[PDB]
Amino acid sequence: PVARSWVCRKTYVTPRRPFEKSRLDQELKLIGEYGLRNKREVWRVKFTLAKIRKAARELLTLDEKDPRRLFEGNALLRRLVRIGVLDEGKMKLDYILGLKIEDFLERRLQTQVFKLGLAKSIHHARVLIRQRHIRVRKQVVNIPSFIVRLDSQKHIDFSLRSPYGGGRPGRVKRKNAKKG
Amino acid sequence: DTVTIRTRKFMTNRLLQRKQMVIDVLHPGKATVPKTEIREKLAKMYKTTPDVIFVFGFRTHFGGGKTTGFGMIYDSLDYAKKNEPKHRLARHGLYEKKKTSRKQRKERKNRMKKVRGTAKANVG
Amino acid sequence: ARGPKKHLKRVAAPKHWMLDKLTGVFAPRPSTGPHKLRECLPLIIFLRNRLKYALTGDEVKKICMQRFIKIDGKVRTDITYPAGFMDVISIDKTGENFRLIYDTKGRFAVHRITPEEAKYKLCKVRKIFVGTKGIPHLVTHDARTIRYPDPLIKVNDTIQIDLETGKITDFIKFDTGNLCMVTGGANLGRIGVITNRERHPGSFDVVHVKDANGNSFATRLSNIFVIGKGNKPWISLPRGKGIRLTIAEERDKRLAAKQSSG
RNA sequence: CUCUCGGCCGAAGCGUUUACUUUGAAAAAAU
RNA sequence: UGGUGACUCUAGAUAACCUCGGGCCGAUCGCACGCCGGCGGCGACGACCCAUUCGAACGUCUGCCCUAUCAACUUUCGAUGGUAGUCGCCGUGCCUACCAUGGUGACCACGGGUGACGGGGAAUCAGGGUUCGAUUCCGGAGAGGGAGCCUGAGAAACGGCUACCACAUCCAAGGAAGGCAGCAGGCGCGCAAAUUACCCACUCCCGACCCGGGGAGGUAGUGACGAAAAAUAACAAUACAGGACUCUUUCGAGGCCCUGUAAUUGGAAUGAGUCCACUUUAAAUCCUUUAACGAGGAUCCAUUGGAGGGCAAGUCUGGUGCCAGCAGCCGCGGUAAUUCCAGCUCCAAUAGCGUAUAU
RNA sequence: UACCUGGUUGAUCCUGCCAGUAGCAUAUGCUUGUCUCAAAGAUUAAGCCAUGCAUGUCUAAGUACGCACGGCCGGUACAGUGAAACUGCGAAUGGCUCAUUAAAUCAGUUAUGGUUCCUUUGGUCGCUCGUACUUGGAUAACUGUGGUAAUUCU
Repeated sequence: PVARSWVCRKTYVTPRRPFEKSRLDQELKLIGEYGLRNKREVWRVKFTLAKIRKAARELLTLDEKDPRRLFEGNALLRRLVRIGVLDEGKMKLDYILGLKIEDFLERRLQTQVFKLGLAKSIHHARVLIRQRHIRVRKQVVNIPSFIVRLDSQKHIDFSLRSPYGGGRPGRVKRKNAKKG
Repeated sequence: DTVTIRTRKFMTNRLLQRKQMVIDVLHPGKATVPKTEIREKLAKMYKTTPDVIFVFGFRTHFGGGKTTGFGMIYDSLDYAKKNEPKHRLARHGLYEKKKTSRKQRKERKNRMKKVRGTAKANVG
Repeated sequence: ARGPKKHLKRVAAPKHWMLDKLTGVFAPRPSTGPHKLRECLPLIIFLRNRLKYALTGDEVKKICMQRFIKIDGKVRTDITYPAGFMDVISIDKTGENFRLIYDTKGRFAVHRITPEEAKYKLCKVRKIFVGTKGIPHLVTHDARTIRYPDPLIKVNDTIQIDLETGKITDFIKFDTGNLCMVTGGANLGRIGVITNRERHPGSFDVVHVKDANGNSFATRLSNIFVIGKGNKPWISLPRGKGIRLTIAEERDKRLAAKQSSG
């Protein structure tokens, strides 16, 4: 016996059919639209939405005045409004099933650097975040797979230790100045 | 210069004769500040001497904005020599550990276990 | 096992202690005493895990050996000492007084007392017998056997014991209409007036209890404990008054308090 | 559903009994 | 008297007994010392009994995989019950004596097998289900196999003893000493599994105990079991090829976009790494934090499988020519082989990806 | 995500298996830069085990005539620190393993009005009508003499 915790999920599910052009083409468009690394990063969001929809399936089977549906459903409807997926006018549990994969990947940090005009490419943004140039209010975030909350969006900036924000230059601009 | 200390969870044990608290550090440019520099910052915040304030358990976040640690301020050094774990007295030179390893004496313990009453002191 | 077990795993701990998984293997194994280990806080969990007066399991040693902790007015030094329900924990250097009243959710709370109220307690009787030349004897839940009680005092009644002398002062009898707190099972920690006691010979008796907002429920008999005479409690009462909230109104209570706390 | 005691109701007799259904308590923590 | 749903309960009374291998009824220590020649306050060890706590132990009801090529089983040596006892801590064929002739069984007894320790649980799933659970929590069991004990409150204890059986150690030959299914580590076995490391600082336990000890446990090492995050490039200007929006009968033009080939240019940003110091910690290491150094393509160079179909992706080139081989299946291979052996290309997953096997 | 696809024929529609497909575990082959957790001699051999360690313990408060120290002040029975040894306690928890075991174990559920219980918490402890201003003998530790090749032997 030790003092360790052995719990861990798996965060993706490999699909049933390995090779079909309708699926390989439809995953690879989303990789190219959103700068993802491999197919696992598509198979991850698709797996989290496979759980959000499956939990909302069993709530729709219950009685409409069942208190378990009223409490647990109003939490799930709350947790999607805060990450900017559903909306205030559409906060009913029927609409959770009307969600798509790229509804979620609009809220990855890799895409929200690009949509805000900080990066000049969707690929240039995955650079910057891993290059530690991006901060969320005070915190250098080093992961593109970072679901920006709806209040956590309107201030995302250039990480004051960076050459872009606070302006101490890196290795390259120092060595070029060591010649002239 | 631009290093700043605040204390979040302040508490006064009368039953350990100390002032138990949690330390915020703002070191935005530098490395993690050493223990002795934070004691000089702290002992003049709370008007004691740095002789008696003991800090430990510091941890810097991802990005170097802050470091959070623990700190306790005794009322007298005689109490601090009583109510402190004895590795944090060695960190101020107030304690010395003997230099025998565990395999040293546990060999010796089983050797002297074989001897009757007189010569158990002879085995070393 | 060939004898009594002296160890307790943190996984096998009772949940109301609120130990966590990751800070070690073993739990602090309450000593034999006036309470059951499924029922008690040891002093160490109360002292460092609740009050945060100590950090490790050795700074608790450096408080108990310095004799600052009185439990029902008696200086106790054991750290694995089972302090149970309706039990006055007092510390004189700080000048603080604590009683282990179960909170709403079934856990021992940090309940501060007037030092006047710190001089007594309440105790449910457990059995009443006559031993050795006609001397009547009580047994409380603390195993305080008190000889020569009032003859009116019967089993399942609650007595106010002065802690100094160790002698009874007055009592409430188990009757429909008195105030009670559940001390076991699903409804643990909840507080309400007794409505009814249905009886079952050869088996367990169910008491139907009704809260201060009409929320009626039931227990067994042996999990109930009388508090007061009717609606008035003879002791002080924690800030959650003993009324269990449903989760939606518990959530809704937080969501307005976070708005007012701006 | 019934005749008495106690403050018309409560307590008491049982209504031929069970299954079923619904409720309530009891059901270790970890998962 | 007092209690139970219910006593042959508790309490009372009387007569007696009370084991010498005996039952309590104190010949014990520490500290503050102060009061009417004389008294006392805190404690610490005690202790018959009673309750309490920790339990333990015997029971109650219901629930277990496969098997009929196991259909009757138990009773002469207790099988089912009765009475009296012995023994037990207590209830009882637990055991003895004497009686009775029972007890279980297709509603599957009994016997046999299990690659069976049982649960909490795990994998897989539409719903139903199927399969696993040696393994950190709970209960059980055993310390080579049996058996028998001493001590104690608690043991049929094995880091206690005594034997036997089987192994095996030292020796002067007389004797003596064992038990890793504890942590390490070794041999053997195998398809299949790690360091003779450091520490009691945490978590807790034990002891006369704030102070000692703990291979419990923690900390490092080995670690592609498995799980989480996540680099191997980004941008700009030209060389064109493009190709969309615009003007233009077309031609052509565009400053409006996008894509590629650039061993083309261009400085910008970096971690991997080397390494002060701080932090970490029992002391370290790792991570985090920060100096200094550290990026232009044969380097800081991504590999595993495949390209007939199923099944995504060549009718390319060269060799071999029922050979060598491929191929889970169908099939390919006998001079243009889309299937072998190689080169080029491209496609699937990607720090992973093939194969065998159980499911 | 409530799913199929190839294969008997000259060709078709079936029965149907075989093979493909996804997971999950164990082994394995090749490859491997970073970082966070983390399984790990179960399967077969409940086979055999070099060496080391894993169980000990003192408060003010059971017993101190070891100068083993220093130390009053020296006639104060005994100042102190205190090894050893007697005593008391613990060693029956923990750790490991899964061989035996098929109404056995175990789980839920009940009982002890049918038992035992160190410890802790509480009660009780001039309730017995019959040298005490303190009893007796001994053994360790210590000193000394020894045995055996051999040990925690004596």
